[PDB]
Amino acid sequence: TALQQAFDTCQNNKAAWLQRKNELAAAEQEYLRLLSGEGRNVSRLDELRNIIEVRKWQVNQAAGRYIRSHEAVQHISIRDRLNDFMQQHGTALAAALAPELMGYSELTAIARNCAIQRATDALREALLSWLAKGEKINYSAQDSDILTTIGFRPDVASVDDSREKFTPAQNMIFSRKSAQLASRQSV
Amino acid sequence: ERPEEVTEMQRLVKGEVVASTFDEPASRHVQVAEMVIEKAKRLVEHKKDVIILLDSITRLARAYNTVVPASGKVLTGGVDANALHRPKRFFGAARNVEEGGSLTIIATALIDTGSKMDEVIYEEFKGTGNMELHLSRKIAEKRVFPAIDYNRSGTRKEELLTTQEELQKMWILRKIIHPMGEIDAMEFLINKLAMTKTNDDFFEMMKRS
Amino acid sequence: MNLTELKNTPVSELITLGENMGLENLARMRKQDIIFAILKQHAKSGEDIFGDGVLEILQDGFGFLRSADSSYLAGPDDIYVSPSQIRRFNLRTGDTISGKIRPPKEGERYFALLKVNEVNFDKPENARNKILFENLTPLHANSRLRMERGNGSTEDLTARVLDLASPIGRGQRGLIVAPPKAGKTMLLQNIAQSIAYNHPDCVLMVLLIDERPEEVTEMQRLVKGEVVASTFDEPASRHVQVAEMVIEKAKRLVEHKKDVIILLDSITRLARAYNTVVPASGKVLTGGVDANALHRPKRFFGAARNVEEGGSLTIIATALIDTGSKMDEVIYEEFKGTGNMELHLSRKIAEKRVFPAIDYNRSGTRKEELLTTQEELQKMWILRKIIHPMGEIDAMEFLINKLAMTKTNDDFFEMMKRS
Amino acid sequence: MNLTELKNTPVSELITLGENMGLENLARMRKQDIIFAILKQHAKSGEDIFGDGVLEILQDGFGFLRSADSSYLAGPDDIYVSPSQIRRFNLRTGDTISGKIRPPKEGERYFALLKVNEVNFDKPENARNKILFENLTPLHANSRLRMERGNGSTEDLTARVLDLASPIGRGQRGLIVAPPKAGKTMLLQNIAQSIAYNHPDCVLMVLLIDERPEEVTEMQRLVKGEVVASTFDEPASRHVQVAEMVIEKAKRLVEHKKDVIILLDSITRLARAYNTVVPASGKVLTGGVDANALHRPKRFFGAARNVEEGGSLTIIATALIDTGSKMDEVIYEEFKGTGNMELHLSRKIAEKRVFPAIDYNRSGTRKEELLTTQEELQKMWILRKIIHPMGEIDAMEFLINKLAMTKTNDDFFEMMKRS
Ligand SMILES: Nc1ncnc2c1ncn2[C@@H]1O[C@H](COP(=O)(O)OP(=O)(O)OP(=O)(O)O)[C@@H](O)[C@H]1O
Ligand SMILES: Nc1ncnc2c1ncn2[C@@H]1O[C@H](COP(=O)(O)OP(=O)(O)OP(=O)(O)O)[C@@H](O)[C@H]1O
Ligand SMILES: [Mg+2]
Ligand SMILES: [Mg+2]
Repeated sequence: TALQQAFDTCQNNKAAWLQRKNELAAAEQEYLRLLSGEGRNVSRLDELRNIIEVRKWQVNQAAGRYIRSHEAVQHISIRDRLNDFMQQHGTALAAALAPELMGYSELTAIARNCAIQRATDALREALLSWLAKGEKINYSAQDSDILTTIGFRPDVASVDDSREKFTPAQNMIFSRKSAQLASRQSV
Repeated sequence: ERPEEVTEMQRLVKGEVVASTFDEPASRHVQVAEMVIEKAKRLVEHKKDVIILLDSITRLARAYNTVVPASGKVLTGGVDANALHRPKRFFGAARNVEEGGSLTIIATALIDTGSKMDEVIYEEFKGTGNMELHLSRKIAEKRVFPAIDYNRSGTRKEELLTTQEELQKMWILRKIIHPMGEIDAMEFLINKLAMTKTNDDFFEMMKRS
Repeated sequence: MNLTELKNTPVSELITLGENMGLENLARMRKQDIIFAILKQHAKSGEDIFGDGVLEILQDGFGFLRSADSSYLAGPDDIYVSPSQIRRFNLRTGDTISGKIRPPKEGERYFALLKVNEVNFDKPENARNKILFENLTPLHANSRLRMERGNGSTEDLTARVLDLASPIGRGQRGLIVAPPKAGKTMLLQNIAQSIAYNHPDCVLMVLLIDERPEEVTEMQRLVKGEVVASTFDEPASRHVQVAEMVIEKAKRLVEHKKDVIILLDSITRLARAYNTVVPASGKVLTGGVDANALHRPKRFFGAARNVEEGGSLTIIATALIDTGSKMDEVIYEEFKGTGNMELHLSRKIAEKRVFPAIDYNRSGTRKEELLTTQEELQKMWILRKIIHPMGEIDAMEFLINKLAMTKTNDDFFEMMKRS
Repeated sequence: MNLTELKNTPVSELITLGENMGLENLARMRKQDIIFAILKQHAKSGEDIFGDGVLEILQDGFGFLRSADSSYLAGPDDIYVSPSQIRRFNLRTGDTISGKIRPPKEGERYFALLKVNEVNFDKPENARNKILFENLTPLHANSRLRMERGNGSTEDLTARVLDLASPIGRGQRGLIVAPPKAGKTMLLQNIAQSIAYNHPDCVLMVLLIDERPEEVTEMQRLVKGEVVASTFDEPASRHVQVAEMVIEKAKRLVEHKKDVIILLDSITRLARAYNTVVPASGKVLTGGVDANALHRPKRFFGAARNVEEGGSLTIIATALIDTGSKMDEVIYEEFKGTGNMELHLSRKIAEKRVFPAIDYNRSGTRKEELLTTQEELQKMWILRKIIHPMGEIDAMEFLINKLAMTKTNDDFFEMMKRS
């Protein structure tokens, strides 16, 4: 059920990010409407600036969390696809990769890692062969629908917002401001 | 305060202003201060913002010290420990309410007026206020104004109340204004602000320069 | 029925219960007055009522029972305590008393207690046979109180740098030297959060003197442990009262095999308050201070020790410097050799502003070998050698940016020794 | 029933008393209070009770007998001695006395002294014709007081290095120039163990003047000889009176042809206490120190001397330097020329963390020819030649590592001679 947990975690993270983006858009619309109006509303304008900056910080945080969840679910899908494909054809892969790895158990740790690197470059060339001929490929049959739902890469509207970052002091001051603003909305 | 300053008070401000002159004894000052702070508390209890400009802490502390009976314990300058309880309560009544309304107190204080217990009040009132604004005599002597000591003056927890872009603009401003003396910094600031229109414009022409 | 939950809960539901119960006028009076009103209404209606709190003794057995959530403020909500039960139970000041309470009678306007059912979270007869705190032989800080949150939060860097700079142990005397506007308050509140997270078993206490009411309430809301904060509103007499209450309650609690941690800010203001409140003996030192007027702060700070048989009393305090008053750095100088650990927040990094702003080279603690494991000793020793030569500012940036990608202390140590 | 065995025993005795006759309340009150109560209930039966302690006189012969184990608290457990008893028994301040005690009737609270059976561990009237210490002509340090335990302990190499650096004689006055964080406290404990092991005949009397509770309360469980100290909780009057008590006791003991060794840590804080307790004479030097404020510890420090009639009075005291207070250096330069034995502690060695961190080049004993024999003299002389050229750190660590494989100092001498 780990795959389903990753799936619905990504789903709710995406929903939260979309809600944050909608709130930021509404706040920006209100700010521009107030700026267009002749009314001064100096404190109102200042708190609008505060709310839009904290909303865009929250949007950045939500986009980062969604990207992290996307990476996590992709890693889990890759891992268990390798695992079951592996339980199917471990002997088939070992027959090809053998002449460097019969004595893995009796080899010491450093020799183990040396054989690790030899297999790293062996598989480097093995995948380079596919990527040189390069025909079109699709997802695994068992979990094609899920991988299509999450997709090949996250949306650009999340990575572009996640491009900029903040120092930890900025992170916690914005966290305090967000908590205070949420409390004020609650009251 | 003298009556002419009072008259100047009514005919300039828009909201109502309360002023007790020196003609009446200290008891009138005490009663008016207590009832006006009670009125401010009642108004802020109904979710409205009340801002009180106070002039001055020194005179109010004088009145409270000279109105209360002597308790037998006197500090330096003839002040009583329990006499200073009331003005400190008056100053500390300020707070911010999340339920509704707020109470802001902006009070001025007197320093080096030729007395002794005034500096006692100053030193006792240093840590009780979270915002401070200092004035300097040397800058006022050169007749360049306002003579505020920017370096020593400041505030705390200012990053949680306003947008942060002007935070970094004023932070690099504090970088570029800390080393030199307060006076020449003040002339620099006034000559920079004179040719601008708003604070933001001055901000970006500091940023580009 | 317990009035502690009545005082803990906010006033809105208290008012609603006031109208729903049939109280004529509950609009305009104090919180303690409201509590007294509902308690009197319960007494008149005849419902069974219980009581609890912390007990204090006057000069003539005129015992009182206050509450921690009320900051030990005197009022009608306090419980009267006659000398009869004091002498028949051999109880003293600062005993956590809980039991039955009696409504006040004619000529007396304070609630009394009928029969106590527990004292200091223990049976009264079992708690009768206890040894005094001053009769317990102190021992070294054998147990290490690690400050590592462990979650790698955005604020865990302060806890990690505090752990590397100076470990915290049971029954340890602490000095925190720092000029004003150096982030002391958040350092203590982060310490409180780390203590509550890592060690929920230990009783966490915080003490504040003449702090702004907003700071008082943010301290109350942020930390789950109870806090005693006497504001600047009240005179120094209430500061003395609350400080004695806190220290002596901690003494009683550690007498009951419970290790106690208390946070204080600042010791200089407390010393000044004691100097002002006490009458002068005729001899005055520099800065308007007296030895008889200042030995009691020394007794307060020196009460911290580790009990040889069980429990401990650990005090962490902050000192103010460069405040413009001579007595401040005078009492700072007299406190050079009164605590077994010390930590500095040098101001040069404070205007450098890179946080946390602590003087790692100047900060230190004695008796490391008996406090934590050996390999940790060699690792911090290597850190001290690699951090000693260059200045404090660039050392601070070095330390923080090599604490950025590292997750835990072990990660930092392994990345240090692999390069 | 003597009070020393019931004083030195831990709180366990309390509960036994609770079952010897059934005190109605003994669990919760101070050690002085429990001792007074149990002694009173034992005396009310009419049984004879012993008593003993050190006597001091007030400004009106209002004599107090304190106990050395409790570090001379001014509590009601102390024994009253009237001026008539003082004049009849012919005794002075600092006299260790014993005898029958008199339970107090109404109007008085302090216990009296009925009879006497031993004065200064001697027959009472035999001490009447005792020569005054001040009238005894001083002599140099004749006998050698070696610090060699001979067991080859791991920490014994520190004592061996001290012996190679500067030997202490009998009645020898010593200065330790130890800045903070130099390992002076456990160096003092180590030399105390060496004194107690090599020379059990001479009495060991180590005092701490201004010392934090931790290491002073573990002092009792480490050293064999009795320790006297007063923490920082109490004001300077306690420190002054306990220093007077210890100096009078040492003088009285050495007046009876006995060897007394006094270990002081530290002269700096004791001098500061005298400065803060002494009235101002109008002539103050730099750093806030008075001329009489400097003279007052000199009387205590100048008692180190040797007596030809028998016995000796050795004083080994440490001093604090580089503590951040300039008057500490002032008193250092004031006390520099009064000591005939001196050894320094270096900081840079302490950061190098190789120990003992003593400055061999800047340490020595004045006129060591009479104290030591001529051949060991020559060997030490050779050591000074092999050590003087190079620096302190490398030479001292060379001496340490060439002491590693050897067990005793002499074997180390013949191993250098063949090297
Ligand atoms: N780690 C940090 N993260 C964010 N801000 C920090 C940090 N350390 C210090 N600061 C900033 O430094 C200042 C310290 O504020 P704080 O209220 O803690 O000061 P203080 O030294 O306790 O003094 P005072 O009681 O007068 O407020 C604030 O402006 C705060 O934002
Ligand atoms: N011979 C030694 N062997 C091992 N460690 C030593 C030795 N001498 C000093 N040290 C180290 O130096 C530290 C010095 O601590 P200590 O409390 O003894 O110092 P001190 O000179 O008495 O000064 P203060 O207690 O005032 O800081 C010891 O805790 C120990 O880590
Ligand atoms: Mg603060
Ligand atoms: Mg020491």
